[PDB]
Amino acid sequence: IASRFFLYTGPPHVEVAAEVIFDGIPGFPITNSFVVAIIIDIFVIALAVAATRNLQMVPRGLQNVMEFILESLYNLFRNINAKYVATAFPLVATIFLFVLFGNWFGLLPGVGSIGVCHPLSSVAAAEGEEIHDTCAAQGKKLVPLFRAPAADLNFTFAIAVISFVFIEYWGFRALGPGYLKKFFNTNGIMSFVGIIEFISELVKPFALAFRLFGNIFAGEVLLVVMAFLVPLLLPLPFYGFEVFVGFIQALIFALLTYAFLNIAVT
Amino acid sequence: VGALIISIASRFFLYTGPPHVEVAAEVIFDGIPGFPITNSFVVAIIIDIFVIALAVAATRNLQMVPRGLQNVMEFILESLYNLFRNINAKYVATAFPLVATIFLFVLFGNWFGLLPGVGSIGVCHIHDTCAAQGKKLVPLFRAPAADLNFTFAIAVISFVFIEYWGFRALGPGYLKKFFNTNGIMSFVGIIEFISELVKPFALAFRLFGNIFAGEVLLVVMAFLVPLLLPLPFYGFEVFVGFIQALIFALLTYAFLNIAVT
Amino acid sequence: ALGINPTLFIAQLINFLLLIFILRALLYRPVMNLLNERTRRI
Amino acid sequence: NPTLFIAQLINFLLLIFILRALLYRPVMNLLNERTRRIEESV
Amino acid sequence: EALGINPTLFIAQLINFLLLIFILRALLYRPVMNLLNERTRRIEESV
Amino acid sequence: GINPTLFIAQLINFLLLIFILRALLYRPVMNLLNERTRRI
Amino acid sequence: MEGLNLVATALAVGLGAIGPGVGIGIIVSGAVQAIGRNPEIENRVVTYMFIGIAFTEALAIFGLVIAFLIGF
Amino acid sequence: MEGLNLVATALAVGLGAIGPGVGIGIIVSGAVQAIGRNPEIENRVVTYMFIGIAFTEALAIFGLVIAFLIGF
Amino acid sequence: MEGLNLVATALAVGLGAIGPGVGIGIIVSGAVQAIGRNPEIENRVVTYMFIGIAFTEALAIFGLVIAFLIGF
Amino acid sequence: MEGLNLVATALAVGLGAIGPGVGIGIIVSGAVQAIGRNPEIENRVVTYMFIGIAFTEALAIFGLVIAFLIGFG
Amino acid sequence: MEGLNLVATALAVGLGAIGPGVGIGIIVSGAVQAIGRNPEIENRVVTYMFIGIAFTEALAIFGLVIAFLIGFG
Amino acid sequence: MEGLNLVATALAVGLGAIGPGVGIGIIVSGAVQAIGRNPEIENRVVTYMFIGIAFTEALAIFGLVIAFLIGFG
Amino acid sequence: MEGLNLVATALAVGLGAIGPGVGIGIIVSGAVQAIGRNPEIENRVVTYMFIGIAFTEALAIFGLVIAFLIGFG
Amino acid sequence: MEGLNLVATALAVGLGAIGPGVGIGIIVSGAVQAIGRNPEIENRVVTYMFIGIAFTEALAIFGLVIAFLIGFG
Amino acid sequence: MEGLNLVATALAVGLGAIGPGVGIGIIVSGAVQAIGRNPEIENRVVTYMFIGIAFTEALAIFGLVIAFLIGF
Amino acid sequence: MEGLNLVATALAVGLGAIGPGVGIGIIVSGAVQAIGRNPEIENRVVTYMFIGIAFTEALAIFGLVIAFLIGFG
Repeated sequence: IASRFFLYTGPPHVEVAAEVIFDGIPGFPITNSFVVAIIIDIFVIALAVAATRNLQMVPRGLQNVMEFILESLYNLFRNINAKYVATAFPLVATIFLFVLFGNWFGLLPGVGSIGVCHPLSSVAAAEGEEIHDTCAAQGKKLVPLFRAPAADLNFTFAIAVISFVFIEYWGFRALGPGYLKKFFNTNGIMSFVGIIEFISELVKPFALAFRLFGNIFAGEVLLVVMAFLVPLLLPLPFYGFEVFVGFIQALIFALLTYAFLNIAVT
Repeated sequence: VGALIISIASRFFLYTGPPHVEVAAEVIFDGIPGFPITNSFVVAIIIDIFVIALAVAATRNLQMVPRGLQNVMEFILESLYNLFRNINAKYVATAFPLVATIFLFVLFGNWFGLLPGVGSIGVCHIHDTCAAQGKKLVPLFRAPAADLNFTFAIAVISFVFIEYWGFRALGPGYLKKFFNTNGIMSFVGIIEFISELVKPFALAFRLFGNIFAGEVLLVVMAFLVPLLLPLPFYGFEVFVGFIQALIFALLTYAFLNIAVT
Repeated sequence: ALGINPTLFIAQLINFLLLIFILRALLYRPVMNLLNERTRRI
Repeated sequence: NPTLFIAQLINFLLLIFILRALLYRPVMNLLNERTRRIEESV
Repeated sequence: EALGINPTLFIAQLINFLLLIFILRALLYRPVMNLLNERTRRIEESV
Repeated sequence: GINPTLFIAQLINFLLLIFILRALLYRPVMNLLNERTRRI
Repeated sequence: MEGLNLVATALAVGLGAIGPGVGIGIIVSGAVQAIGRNPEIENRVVTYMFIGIAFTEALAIFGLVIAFLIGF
Repeated sequence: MEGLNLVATALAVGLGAIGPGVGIGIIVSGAVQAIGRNPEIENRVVTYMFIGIAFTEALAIFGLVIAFLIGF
Repeated sequence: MEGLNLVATALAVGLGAIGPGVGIGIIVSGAVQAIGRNPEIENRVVTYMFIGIAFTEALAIFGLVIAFLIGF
Repeated sequence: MEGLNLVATALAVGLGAIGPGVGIGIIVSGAVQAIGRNPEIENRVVTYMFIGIAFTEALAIFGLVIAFLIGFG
Repeated sequence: MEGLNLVATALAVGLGAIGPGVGIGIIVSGAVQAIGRNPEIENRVVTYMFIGIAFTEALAIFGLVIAFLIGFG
Repeated sequence: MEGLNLVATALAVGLGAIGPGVGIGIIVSGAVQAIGRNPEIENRVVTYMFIGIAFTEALAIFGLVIAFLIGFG
Repeated sequence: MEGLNLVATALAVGLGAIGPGVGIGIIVSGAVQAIGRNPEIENRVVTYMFIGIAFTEALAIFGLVIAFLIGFG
Repeated sequence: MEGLNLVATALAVGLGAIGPGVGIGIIVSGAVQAIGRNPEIENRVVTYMFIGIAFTEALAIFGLVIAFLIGFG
Repeated sequence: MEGLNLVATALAVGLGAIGPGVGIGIIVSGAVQAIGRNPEIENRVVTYMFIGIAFTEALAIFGLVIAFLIGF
Repeated sequence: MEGLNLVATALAVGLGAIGPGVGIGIIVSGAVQAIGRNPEIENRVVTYMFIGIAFTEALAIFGLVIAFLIGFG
């Protein structure tokens, strides 16, 4: 147990970079985040059609788990506000299901190991290995074809802005001219606190996007660093923490979206 | 007395000069071929003489009903005995003389530091008196607890006392504690051991630093305004001297109690 | 640094909208109807 | 990566084994309880 | 003689000590004597 | 202030103090306290 | 001397994490307590708790934003 | 040097985040607990909590204004 | 250097936000909890709370005016 | 001087651990005490504790990400 | 390097204001809670609250005046 | 100018001990206080206490990872 | 540096006035809350509070004395 | 720089005493309060207290190890 | 780098005042609260209260002693 | 440059004192409150509180001995 943490075969360094533009031979260039986002959308749609093509009483199998999770989500959102528990359910459900599998994809082997490129080799007496990668030729960087979709500041930014637009539209849906009455109403000191409220409302989607992107990117970076430190028998607790926190943040995004919706409508 | 005190600006007429009192060690009082007499050892002898005099005066008649000085002497011993009985039951008799002495001696040492002239009266080896001559000025009547040697001595004697009376009370068990537990008292035991090792260090340092800070505070407040400014500080320090004395006594008794139990 | 690509940003927004529509059309409406049937006719 | 991929695969396999040993009986039991409740409701 | 005397410091220390004694007599004199008298009375009555 | 002879002498003086007051400030006072408690 | 902008960004983000983090912790602890001894007021208490968390996060995001402006 | 202004702005914003953040956190926790203990006084306690929140955030607003003045 | 003044005023404003911010937070939390406990003494407790608020804000104004003298 | 980047990374990560470290502890202590007092209300209490932990941990992640960008930018 | 005087004045005033502010806050919170618990003792409560407030303000005044001495001659 | 790497490693370790240390202390104090008043809720409270302990330890691991990264470059 | 003396005096003042202020605030708040119930203990609780306030002022005046010594050699 | 290696160990040990010190203090305070409330749960109380103490001491051990590594090289 | 010893003394005394000061404050507040709740337990409480008071002051005195050694 | 050892010793001692002081303060406060509530469990209360204060003082002593090794050697 305490004699099998060999470091002779491991990554040479800890590669850290932002979203890397993929080759993009045709027009409208794509990146490594868009392809994985599309493949996760495909997986989600496949699971949806599998749970949909066979719908009946006494659910069992994939359909049972899907219905259980969906009813748990309805119960969780109903605990906040039952007025819009169904009118806004598809958005939060889709965002949650996409983010959960996006965070899960980062744990798949090959993420950061497969490169598209647009023992003795390891350094001795050092805790980190120095085995050169396959793409080390041409002075390349071994661009990761598979990357966590939420580890990119574009998918998170897009879901944040779509959530903000949905929340603002649903609030303006039934509120009359009441938004302005809550922002700088010029009634004593309520105007100043309304100004802070407006600023916070404006900065909420940016905060959400940055939080999710940073969380997932930091998870991937810490996994890479732990792999560099010791190839195996080190990162089991950290992998478990990452797999927990990915789904946790995925549910958090939807819950915060619903909470902001309720706090805007009320 | 009105709050519109005018004498607050006496520093122009009465300038004490910089706080030359910054010595962290002993200065010889009298030139003797043998061991030197420190400014702290002389006051220690004076305090021993004072304690002997008060004891003999309060026990010369041994009057049944205590009156005058007899009641004053009896009250402090009664309070200490009640406190120690509250802490421990059967070890009051065993340690009462040592803890009472270590209380009274350092209490009188702390109180002597606030005596006027302690920082002013001295022997030649703004400009004081000696600096006018070629010989430098060293102070007179330096507090005993201000000397690190005396505090270290009382700390080490307290450590010897507690170790001896823990060993005698608990047999071989106290000598090696319970290191062989290996389940809990294997990492806690060494931590308690180093705590015991530093216990005399902390005990001596408490008194030494407190008294040093007291004297330097008195000198500093004299430097800033030598009139009505150091009165609250003087009151605070005469209070804190007795407080530190009682703290040392109660603390060593409690350490003995935790050692035996 | 940030890697903020406006083209990729609009592409991600369109993909998210399409995913939301697909999810609303499949396994959301149907699962909701199934749950309502299992709850309103239990 | 010739070496990082192997470490990632080993870590993923160990995590999957741990989840199956620990975090697989509870989800299955919850699903079975939900199915039994649904069957009772019918 | 070999006496080291600081004129301002000595006078200031004497003044401060005298004022401290005055404030102690004004405040911390009634309770200390009162507790002494209470102890004396309790012991004397215990005969 | 790390002179061995001086703090050794201080230790000697403190031990002499405790052993000289045991017989004059403690023994008479302890005997009086014991008798007074025994008197009630 | 190297770029002090890195140290500035580090200090800004670090203190923005230091303060609002404890603010959110205290807010959430109090909200959970008030829910525990009184579930009937959960809607209003969660609304006010979310307002407070937004204000704390508003301060934290202000710190992050000025840190980013310093960085670029 | 060159980055002294950036360090100053970052430090000011960070401290103005750490102080008022904990302040508003404690304010919201206390207000939520009081509301849970007494729904009837909710209007008054909410008004006073908002006043305290404004003052606490007024401090942070002063900090941010000073940082922007140094930056500008 | 030629920028130490900016660092000074920034630190002064930041700590003036640090201290009185937490002071205000604790004051308002305690006052609101007491008001929820007993609404009848609301006037007196509000008066005392405002006095404490002014004292903390007096400290904050001292710090801010020191920064103003340094900055200006 | 020369190696200020490492100092910045360390300071950012350290304070990011400092703040949310206390926040998460306070949240967990409060949630556990509330659950112990009222075991039946944990159904929403646990979720609220988790969503509160989210906001705290977000700041630590911000610090860690900023430190990573500094050390690798 | 001559700005060290301004740096010192600012550090002195800020770190001498941060402590007394928290102290006054806790003092007033406790005093208000006690007044709510028992309005009849408000006289002595306010007296002791003012004593503590003065002590904190005494510390703050010391910090401010010595910062003034640093700033001036 | 050159030994700043050790300073950064030390600062990272120290503050990543500062935060999670207080977090774990508060978590354990709250957990034991709750467990004192409700013996049978131990199974429920232990899970949440361990989750919070791990999250604080997650922050500590962040700090240690950064310290090791700057410790070895 | 030539101006380190002023910064040192400021730090010895400001850093020395933080903990004592919070301790004074906590002491006074606790004493007031305690005197809220059973006010007859006022004498003893005030005595103990004054012992505590003396210790806090002891630390604060240690800081002040060190600052004054540094500012004037 | 000639120095900066003593300063690193100093900061590391200081902050590793800052964090775990308060953590252990709060742990012990909660434990004694729970023991006073519930005497006969002492075994579980002590067990959980020691687990929390070990988890807190992990950070102090890390800090001491880092300080020793810096000192030895 | 003259004056470094003065800054060292300042930092040591400042932190030694910060820590044990709050420790003493907490100890005294807890002691007076317990005494107010149960006056009879004072005779057994004050001993341990002073034990803790001495234990807290140990670190502050350590700081002061180290500061003096640095200055001398 | 040359006085960095003195600053290292001072920072080590101060930081190692700042934390454990508050830790033992909260320890003693909790122990006193528990003693006031229940004097019968006092023996176990005192033993556990002394174990905890020994732990915290061991942390402070680690800081002090590190500072001593920094100053001398």
